[PDB]
Amino acid sequence: ELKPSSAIQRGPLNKGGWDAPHALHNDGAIDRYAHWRTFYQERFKYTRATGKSTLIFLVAFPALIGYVAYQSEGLFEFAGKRRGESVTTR
Amino acid sequence: AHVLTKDMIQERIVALLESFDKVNDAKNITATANLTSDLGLDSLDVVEVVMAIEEEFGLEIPDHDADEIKTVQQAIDYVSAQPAA
Amino acid sequence: PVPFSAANKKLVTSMYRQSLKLARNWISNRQLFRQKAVEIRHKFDQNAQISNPRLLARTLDETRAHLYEFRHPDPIVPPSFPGGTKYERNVPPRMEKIMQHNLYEP
Amino acid sequence: KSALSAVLMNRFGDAFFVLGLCVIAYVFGTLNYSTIFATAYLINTDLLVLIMLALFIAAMAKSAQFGLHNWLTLAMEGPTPV
Amino acid sequence: KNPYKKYDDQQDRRNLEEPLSVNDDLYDMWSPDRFTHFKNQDALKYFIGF
Amino acid sequence: LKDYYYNGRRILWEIKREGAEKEDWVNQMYFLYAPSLILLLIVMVYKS
Ligand SMILES: CCCCCCCCCCCCCCCCCC(=O)OC[C@H](COP(=O)(O)OCCN)OC(=O)CCCCCCCCCCCCCCCCC
Repeated sequence: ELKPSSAIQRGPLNKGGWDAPHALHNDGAIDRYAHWRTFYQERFKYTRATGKSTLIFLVAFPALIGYVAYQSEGLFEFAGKRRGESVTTR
Repeated sequence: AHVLTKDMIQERIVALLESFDKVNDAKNITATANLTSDLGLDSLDVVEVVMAIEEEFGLEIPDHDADEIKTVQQAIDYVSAQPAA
Repeated sequence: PVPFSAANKKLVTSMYRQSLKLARNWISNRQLFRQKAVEIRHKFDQNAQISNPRLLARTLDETRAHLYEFRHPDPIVPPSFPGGTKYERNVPPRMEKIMQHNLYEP
Repeated sequence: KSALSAVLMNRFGDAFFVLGLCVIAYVFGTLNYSTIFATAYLINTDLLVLIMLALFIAAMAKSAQFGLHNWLTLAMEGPTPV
Repeated sequence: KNPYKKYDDQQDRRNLEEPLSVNDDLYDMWSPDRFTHFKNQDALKYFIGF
Repeated sequence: LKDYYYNGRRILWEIKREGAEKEDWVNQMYFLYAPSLILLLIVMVYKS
């Protein structure tokens, strides 16, 4: 007994314009491939290879470049130099 | 430049087969001659003449297209199919 | 693996085309090459009368391995062909009218 | 693919020349040949080894010594007068 | 792949609807050159030997 | 009228082919955007 009112007269929605003809034959294999590649993260799972790359690029490489960066803060000036002059501060 | 014709391919292949020893005769040679039956060639002498014909026209043949040219007319049409001379 | 037949014929013809072409790019001289090719031919003439399948397949894959040992770094290709250097220099563009995508400007 | 190989070898050398050029402009404070050569004998040797090492890896890349030497003979896909 | 079989694109060596592999762009025509005359471990030995 | 002009220009005044034409944007990009950008160049060069 509750229906939206009679004075609506709602019509269809177009997007309008010119039917651009198909400039591309889509490949089913290429489209399935690319849809698998962009949405890879919803099927990603941890394995030993994932653990190896996640260890080395997220943990080991920041720690190595970290140690190298904190050791070498005020070591080197080369600004005006001479023979027999050490360039390391330490 | 230098563009071949059909009769050029004809007198190249005929003179080629006239050079060859294991033919039957130099006189029974035609455009429609079977290499296997009419010329008296083995299973393996037709291969040596396909090697010589592909060296002679300067062109390369895959194994699927070499066995198909059984008669001489098929060889002339097939060699005339390619753009390279 | 099988005696006189069309498929065994196709295999042995393919292997002979190979062994000729393979010997072709090792050897620079004409004279030594055509000697060698006559020898190669004599190796194929001494065979091709073998009755059993056992020794036939034995010599078959043995000369296939002997064919694999004498492989060459660059095969002589004609240049207009897919190993060559003239391959795909000016491939002619296929004749296409222009597809249009915009109602308003080209 | 051959032009790709040639440019990426040369760009390996380009990166080591950018390293060497940063050290040039750091140590001497200039890039001019006349000022660098006038004060080259005074500068420390370890800096000098570092600079000429980087500039030699650049030169070794373009002048086709053994470390990356393929791209010359992989540049025969370009024509004869090139 | 052999070059003499007729493909849709001769340059790609690939038919129109052919399934593309796990990690395709290493098995592309635009991939590395991928020599075939020496085994790679052997060639490692010959290079370091010279 | 806009639809009847451009649809007929795509399928086929209609039946001509000339060169002289002004797209809607070229009035205020060549005559206002470009000279104000040249004016930005000139004031940067002499302000230096
Ligand atoms: C005094 C000390 C002397 C030291 C001497 C020893 C130096 C050895 C180091 C050599 C490094 C060479 C530079 C590496 C980048 C070169 C990139 C390149 O050239 O790629 C080529 C490749 C196409 O080549 P290809 O397909 O094989 O053949 C085409 C011919 N038809 O093009 C492509 O396929 C593009 C896609 C691949 C691009 C490469 C992606 C990975 C890049 C890794 C760079 C590593 C840099 C650090 C190297 C550390 C070496 C220790």
